[PDB]
Amino acid sequence: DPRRDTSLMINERCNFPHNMLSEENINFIQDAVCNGDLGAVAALNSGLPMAPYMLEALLAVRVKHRLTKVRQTLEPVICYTISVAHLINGTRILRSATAKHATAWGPNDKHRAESGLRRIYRALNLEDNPFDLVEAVGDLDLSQGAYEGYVRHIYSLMKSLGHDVGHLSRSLDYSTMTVFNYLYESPLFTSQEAVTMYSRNLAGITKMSREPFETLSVVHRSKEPPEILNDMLFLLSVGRMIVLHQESLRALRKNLILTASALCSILYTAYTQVPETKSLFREVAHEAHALLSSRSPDTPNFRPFVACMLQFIKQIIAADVYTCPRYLTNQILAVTARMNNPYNDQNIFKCPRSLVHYVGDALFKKTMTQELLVSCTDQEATYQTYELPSVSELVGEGVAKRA
Amino acid sequence: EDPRRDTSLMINERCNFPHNMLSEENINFIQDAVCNGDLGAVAALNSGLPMAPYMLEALLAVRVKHRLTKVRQTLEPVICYTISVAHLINGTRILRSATAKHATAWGPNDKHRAESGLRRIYRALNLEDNPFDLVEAVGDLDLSQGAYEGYVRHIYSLMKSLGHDVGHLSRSLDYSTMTVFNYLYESPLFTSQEAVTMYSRNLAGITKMSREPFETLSVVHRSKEPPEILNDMLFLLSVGRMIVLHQESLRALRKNLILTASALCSILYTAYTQVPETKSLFREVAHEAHALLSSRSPDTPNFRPFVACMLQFIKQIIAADVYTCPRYLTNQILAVTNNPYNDQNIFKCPRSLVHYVGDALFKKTMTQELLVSCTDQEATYQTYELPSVSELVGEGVAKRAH
Repeated sequence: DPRRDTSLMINERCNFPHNMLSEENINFIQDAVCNGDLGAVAALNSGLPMAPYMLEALLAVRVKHRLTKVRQTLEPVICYTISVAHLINGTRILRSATAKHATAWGPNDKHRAESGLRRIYRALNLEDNPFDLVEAVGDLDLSQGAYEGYVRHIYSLMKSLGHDVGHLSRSLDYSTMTVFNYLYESPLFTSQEAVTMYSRNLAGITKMSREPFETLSVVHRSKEPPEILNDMLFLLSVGRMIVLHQESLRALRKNLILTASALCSILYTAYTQVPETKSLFREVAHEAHALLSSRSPDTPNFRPFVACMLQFIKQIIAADVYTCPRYLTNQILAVTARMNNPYNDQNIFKCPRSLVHYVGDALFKKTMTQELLVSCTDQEATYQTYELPSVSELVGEGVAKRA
Repeated sequence: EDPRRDTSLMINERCNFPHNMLSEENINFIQDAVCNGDLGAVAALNSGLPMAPYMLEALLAVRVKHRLTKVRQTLEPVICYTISVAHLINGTRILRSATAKHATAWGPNDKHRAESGLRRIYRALNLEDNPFDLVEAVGDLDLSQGAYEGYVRHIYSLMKSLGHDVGHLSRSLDYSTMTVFNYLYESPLFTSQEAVTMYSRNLAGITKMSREPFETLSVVHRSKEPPEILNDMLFLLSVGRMIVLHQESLRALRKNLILTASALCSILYTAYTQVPETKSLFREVAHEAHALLSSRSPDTPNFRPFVACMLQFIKQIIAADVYTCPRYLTNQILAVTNNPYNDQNIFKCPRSLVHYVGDALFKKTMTQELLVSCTDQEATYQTYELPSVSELVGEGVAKRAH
């Protein structure tokens, strides 16, 4: 069973979701990425639940040396594309996990837990309603406060029954619980059986197993405290992971929408170097603006922006020029502050073959700015924003040069 | 075995950092932080291997080890800036040495040997030209790109007029080794592999700081014959062109580094806000970025203090055990307006609050261009200032007190 064991699954598409990319674009990305990095792409593509800042920190994907010239534009495009695959797949994970969590226990399984818990409260002379805890375990509308309360409640019952939670947990290795889920934080399960079974549930979440969650009270048909209390710790701790997963994916969606504006901006610099890509760059811009201004209550759909970015970057690759957005922007800035003109350099600028429809007022316009640290005190660093409207003239001048 | 002139990669005890740039603790911090598979590329880029600044930028693909994943998006730009400064310092030294080797490749007697062999060529061709002018020009750096291409073409036509089919000869030669140590050199068509071999050792010796003078065929074989002298002239001319381009590259690199210090300071500000007890170290980083951009002095910019400050700062960021993701953080701050400073993987609360958290927060206004509309002819961006993180950071401080 590859979907619940400790194995790393990778399908035919490098774990890209189906119906997000063309076969060609899937092949393009696989061929462009360093071979040593393909496993990390497949893992991040999988939707492995994680915070958005962990995704960003783990996204250290290199292109092959032969793509060095476009590395500063192609790597951001690919990293965005992976983040989109992560979001699409992770959304399927979240929905599937939510269903598994809500249906792990049917009426008869809730009754078995609640009966066993009645037995516990009685033996301990406790006034608590066993129905309450069994309902909470099924409840995703649960504060971080109540969660840790219920967990602490379960720990006491365990200790009161003579279970050395401490000793038992210090002898167990929980590392397996988070191999496929970076948002999950494991309670102190008190048996290796439990750890092993719940680790298979967590693996199955990420690897899209179709089986329901295994729980010990169901598997053994047992009302006994060891089975039902660990089971409740599992179900509560999955509910908390799910709440955090939902919030991570919302924050990832917002990041991708904002980053869409930033990527369009650095892809503009590359468009100015290869102005025959105008119609391709226009689509990159319209799809970025569509994401940022979308009104749909529907989720944002990043597939058209990604497709546009990749069809653009393939023509940039064909131009055989160095795309260095920061360098180019810094050179434009230096020149403007008045050979310096980067567009006079063949390694930078690829002159279009017909000029009427590509440069001059036919140049797609985006305002270029750069901010600079212009004063510093012991309390503030002042930045000044510089506008570089001069781009069209410099490009004009590099066209002229080639004549 | 002459390592300074063959095709071997020299790497000193400092990963090719120049001396008197970085403390020893900082050199060791960087060697230990970088993925081992990338140390070779760090040493090669540190060496100053002549290249255009855009080539340095495209090649700066340097990964930190996995144990530093949390700070990767701040530490890597810092390491990459530091390598680019090593590259400027060392390449500035290469340029000065290459300039001296080019200006002195031929002494008086060697100039006489070439002018004599050249007068023979001119006599046998019934040409009026002064052999002195061409020999003077191969030792002159004050040549337009125009006069250069013209002297090459003159040599090329002497070669055909002597029966030398320049095309047949040069097409089958291997010029690979000419550029292994110099990405600015643009080879002429040489006439023999013997020429290419010796000229490749000259170019190797430039980047690897051989103290030998250039080898030329006319000098080594004490020959006046046209192959020797005409191939030598092509070489001295073409290395003269590389030096001119190399000086232009270092000027452009110096200016990128000064402007980029302003971007690095903006990246590192996001991390200061996550770890506000770093205020006095961050303030130094910013003061040093400001000095670089605002210095009136004539003497060259000196990046060593900015680097040391960035490195001292990032060490404290590593210690705080938080994820530094400047674009994520800025997007989240832009989005509000969930608070990233409430997340303990993001924000490290200081112990003394009066000196760090509220109005004691060092201020840098965060500014962001945003795409707001587009047409078939444009993508409209407008610029927006972000609220102060003071209230957001403040909010994070409350949440960790109760």
